[PDB]
Amino acid sequence: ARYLGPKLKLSRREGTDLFLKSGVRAIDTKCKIEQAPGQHGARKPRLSDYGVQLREKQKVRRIYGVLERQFRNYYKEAARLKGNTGENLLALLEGRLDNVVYRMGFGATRAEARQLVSHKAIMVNGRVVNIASYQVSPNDVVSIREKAKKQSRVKAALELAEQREKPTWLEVDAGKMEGTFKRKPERSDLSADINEHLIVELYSK
Amino acid sequence: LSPYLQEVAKRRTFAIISHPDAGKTTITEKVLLFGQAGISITTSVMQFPYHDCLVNLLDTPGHEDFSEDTYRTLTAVDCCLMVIDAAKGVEDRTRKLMEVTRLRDTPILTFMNKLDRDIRDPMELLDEVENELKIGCAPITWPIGCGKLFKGVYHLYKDETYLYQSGKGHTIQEVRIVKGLNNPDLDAAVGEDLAQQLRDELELVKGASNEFDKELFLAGEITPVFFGTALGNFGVDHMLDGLVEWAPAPMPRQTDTRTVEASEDKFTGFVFKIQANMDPKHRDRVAFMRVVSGKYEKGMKLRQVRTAKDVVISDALTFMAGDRSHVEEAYPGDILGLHNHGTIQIGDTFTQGEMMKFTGIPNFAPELFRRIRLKDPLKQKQLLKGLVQLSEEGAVQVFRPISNNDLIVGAVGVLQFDVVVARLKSEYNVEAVYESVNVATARWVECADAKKFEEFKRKNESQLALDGGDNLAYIATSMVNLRLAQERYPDVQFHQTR
Amino acid sequence: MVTIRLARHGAKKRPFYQVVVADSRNARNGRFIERVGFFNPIASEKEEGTRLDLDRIAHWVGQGATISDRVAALIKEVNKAA
Amino acid sequence: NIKSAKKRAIQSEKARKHNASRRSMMRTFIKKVYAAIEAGDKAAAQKAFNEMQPIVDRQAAKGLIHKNKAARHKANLTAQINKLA
RNA sequence: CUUGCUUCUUUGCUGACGAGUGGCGGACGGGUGAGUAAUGUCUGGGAAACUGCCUGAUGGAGGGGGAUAACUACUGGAAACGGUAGCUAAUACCGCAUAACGUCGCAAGACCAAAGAGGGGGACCUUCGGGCCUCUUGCCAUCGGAUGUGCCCAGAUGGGAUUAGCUAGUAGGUGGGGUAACGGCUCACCUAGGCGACGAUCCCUAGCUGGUCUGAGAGGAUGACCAGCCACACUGGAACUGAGACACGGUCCAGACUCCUACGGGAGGCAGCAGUGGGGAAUAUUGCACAAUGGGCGCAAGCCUGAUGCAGCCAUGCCGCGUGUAUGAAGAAGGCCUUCGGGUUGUAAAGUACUUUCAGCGGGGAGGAAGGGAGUAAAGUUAAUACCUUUGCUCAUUGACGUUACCCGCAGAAGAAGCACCGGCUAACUCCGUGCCAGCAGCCGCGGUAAUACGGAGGGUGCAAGCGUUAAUCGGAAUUACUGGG
Ligand SMILES: Nc1nc2c(ncn2[C@@H]2O[C@H](COP(=O)(O)OP(=O)(O)CP(=O)(O)O)[C@@H](O)[C@H]2O)c(=O)[nH]1
Repeated sequence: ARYLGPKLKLSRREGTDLFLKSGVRAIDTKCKIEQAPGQHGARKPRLSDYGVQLREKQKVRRIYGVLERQFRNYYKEAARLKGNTGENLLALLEGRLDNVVYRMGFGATRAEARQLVSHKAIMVNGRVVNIASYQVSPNDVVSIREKAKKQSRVKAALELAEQREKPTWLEVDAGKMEGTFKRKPERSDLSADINEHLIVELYSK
Repeated sequence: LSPYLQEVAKRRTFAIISHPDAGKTTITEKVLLFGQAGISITTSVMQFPYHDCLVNLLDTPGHEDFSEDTYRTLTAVDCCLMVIDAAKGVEDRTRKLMEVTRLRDTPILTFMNKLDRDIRDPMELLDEVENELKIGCAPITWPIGCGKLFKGVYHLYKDETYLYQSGKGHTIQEVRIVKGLNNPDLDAAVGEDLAQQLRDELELVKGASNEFDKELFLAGEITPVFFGTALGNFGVDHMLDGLVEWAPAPMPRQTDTRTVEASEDKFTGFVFKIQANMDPKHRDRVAFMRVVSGKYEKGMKLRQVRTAKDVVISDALTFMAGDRSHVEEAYPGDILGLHNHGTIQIGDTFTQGEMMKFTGIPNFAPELFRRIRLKDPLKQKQLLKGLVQLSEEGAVQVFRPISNNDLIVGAVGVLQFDVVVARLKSEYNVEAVYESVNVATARWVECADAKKFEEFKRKNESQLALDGGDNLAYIATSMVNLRLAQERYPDVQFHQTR
Repeated sequence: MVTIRLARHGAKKRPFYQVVVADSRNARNGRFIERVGFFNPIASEKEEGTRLDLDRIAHWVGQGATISDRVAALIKEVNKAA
Repeated sequence: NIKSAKKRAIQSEKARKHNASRRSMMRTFIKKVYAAIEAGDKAAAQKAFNEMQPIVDRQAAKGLIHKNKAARHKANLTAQINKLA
């Protein structure tokens, strides 16, 4: 299910920083970004409409770590909701439990947050959840159980949380590692760069 | 004085081993008369509707290429019936059967057959037995003269003189009884000089032999003989009293811990053969069992020890006069037949929680004959199933090379006409006429442990072949390749599986 | 003969009984006249464990429906003074 | 078929004479009244109707006749015997 | 003889019960769509109806008789399977008295039924079998209610005109018989009508529907699994019991097939659950138990249930997780390309620091379970503190799944990643070996010696325990156009 491979080659393949190598260290410049996705990355592609749609889809997916069948299920769930599909799809992507653990700073990267969810450490509302695809309901409280609390891996990776934007729709305690979930995020708050319109155009045909 | 052990004592075992062309089938068909119930490719079990006791039989093919079955079914049978012909004499067959039977010290009653044909002098035959077997004997009777003149039986320890009538092979008839030994009317009815020669030979028996024993009969040091023919319906009629009076209770058998007696529980019915069954609608493969320890229950749940599983088996077929009878329970000391589908191999032990094994499986190494080439190549699935169905047996093991053609038939014997005749059944329709292709020596079975056989597969992946039961030994071509396999060092706990 | 009985719906290892009025010659999941209430045996303490409309049940008692043992136990569970 | 519940076969054999024999004698009495319809004697028709009425009402009571067949017999046969009389 | 520690012949006397008669169930549950183009199904109505078991109301439950199985004795047959001579019981069978709003008749009038068992006991009477007193249960007749079933009408439910006239009990009427009942349902007589271009008769195909897939919608195919109806149980036909079958595990006959035999004669129908053969490209285990529901019988305790609740196999389909994470340039080794400067594989790997999801093992541990049994306090009933119904209350308890779900602990990143594609459609590049040979391909198509198209290597892309191919339906196809063409 998981990719577990060259997580920084994907950032060169899409060109933008996918935050798969976020880590303790800052922006690396150790892989020759934007100019070498692979062996023949010096070529300039024709880059058509289906091309930019597929690149946008794979970009958003390798940001969020969702497979294709699962993301198609998220699109089918976002299609039946109210409002517009593009906001609802990104709200369902943000409603994943491992994404909430990543936004809290409980882990440097997203794979570390998914591993922390998977290893019986992340507990919401007093009930431990192992599946990273847990749809986080509004007005919940997420924390770490006492038998898995602060074995240093949450600790230094929390310092990365002092360098992030620290968004509005969730609050962390940072004294006992007890987060608090709140209302759903607005479209004009999450990362300001990704395009939902190409994903809607790809999954509409 | 419970009747349970009193009818355990009424259960006796006599399988029947002999020469080729000796008369197994005739004497079994005529013992079926005595209880009111190529050559030799079958095994038959007869429980009996007998009056006094209930003494089981178990037939086996007697040859050198055959009788691979009897190495593990003489372990089931406490006693031993030898049948030796006078024209055959003491041959390498009897030496092989005595090398089998001396390992467990079985009580042996011998029976000289073929009294209608020519038989040599009795003292010469007994001296040949006592010389080429190095085991003495105690004769009781001797019939009349030579050739076709054998028309009587003269007991010594019973003092009974019976006469013979010819042509009684179809119906059971009774001949009148003469009690006296020095009766001149017997000399007039039989012949004076022949009876005087018989009395002189009985005096030579009394002056040149020993008497019967009971504690030495258990080990089998002095084996008694019995005479008479299998066709005249006369000589085997006296066998039943000896079968009742001489054979003891069935002995305990050795396990890894100790011997399990016939008064205990936790049924020790392990499977001996997986014999080539005839298939009307189902297979069942066979289940011959050692149920000597423990009285049957209709709703008993057996325990597979080697896989450690609780298996509910309520249906058990009994071999009443050869026909597979209805669902019946009995008294311990019998041999069953169950309904298995490719689950139980040879020698799979059974208890009710005693997780130990026996010391059996006397099976040997095969000699790989030629091939399967699939003549009339349509519908290959009958041999891809039905001979792999026969691959679980000790005689037949079908081997599969990787290239999906040229499947190897593995026989321990030489005569593979058994499988060729067995290819003419309801689910068997391929001929496969044989030729000469050389495969040298038995595919010595060995499978390595983990983290070691992966590179063994990856180095010579074109030099493997699937086996009966999903095994991969090396490949059988020569002794030099087996030396390279020994040089390859497959360090593993060794399992023979043969 | 009409009767009020359970129907055993649900998933594997997840029972969910349907108390329902049906003829005795019908199947368990078969034909029924009308459904009334439900029962969930795995409905340990939460917002809802058992609904049971006693008006239609009393109407079928007035017609002659034979009450089974589990339905009578649910009647003794939905008590008039408790 | 080999079945423990084969008793309902031969018991129905035990029925198929006796009950039917009653049906037999019943219909003969009915046919007797038709003889009176072919006779023209209204007194003999009334006597035959009074003879057949209690046995056909008894066979309507014993489950053989379903109490509307015998009522139809009484109806149309009474109509015939008072149309003749 | 340890005169009580056991053996022994009689004894239904108790708990219970093989076989037999009888009552109920077997017409439900389970399986298949062979036949059927309307005698089937769906939608909407209707009267000329039935209805055991469920339940309401009103009365009776009074009085008698004769057989039979089982059994006794003999006998034919190996068995299967009976015969002869006798005996008996019932809630089995059949009469007799009576009977009403029941049946017939305009009325007068006539006719129709049964069966008793089990628990406990005060007085009286006991030939001491018991009558009697009470409770529970069962039976008969009628009127109802519900359920289910029988019957009729309208509409709707494929193709073919290379299917154009069909029908003679046919269409209608009168009268007789028959069904719980109208009804040519069935017979006697009379007329020539009835259907049909709005597709009558004939051929092929097809179970029908709620629904499923696709499609914005209209439509097209399908209806296998869930559920309702219909038809069927080797094929055809026919009847009996029973309220309900013109009958899967009931009967007979005609035909085919299999098996036993002592050869005189019999037994059988897996389109039930498992399982076997043949066919196919294709589909499983000759498993556990009534622990829960439901069905059958019993007042109850108890018995059966291959329906069901499950267990085993198959990536067959869906869903979720893991096969590590952070750091880590000498930008190591090997492979590939090159202009031989170097680049790619590549933060990938090695090293270091942590973690153990899921599997392995060892320990705790719910819920699916309501009940039922013994007993106590007792409200009703009655003469009764006795029997029986019901409610609290005390105790031993009822699990195949099941070494359960779930939780805790131990060892070690430790056991767990493949498949297609890379000329355009359509997401992604080079080198080498042949050279219209070998080969790929869904269409246009490449390969004729410098192939982004064959094979191999490197690399990338896409999907993920699945990936490609093949097969069917729909969309794109406004290329079946009523929406929406000429
Ligand atoms: N006249 C006569 N012939 C006999 C007698 N016993 C055996 N035979 C003959 O010897 C031969 C043996 O036949 P068979 O019974 O098949 O031998 P077998 O012992 O079964 C063979 P195997 O040991 O392999 O099982 C036959 O030809 C048979 O007629 C006997 O007592 N009398």
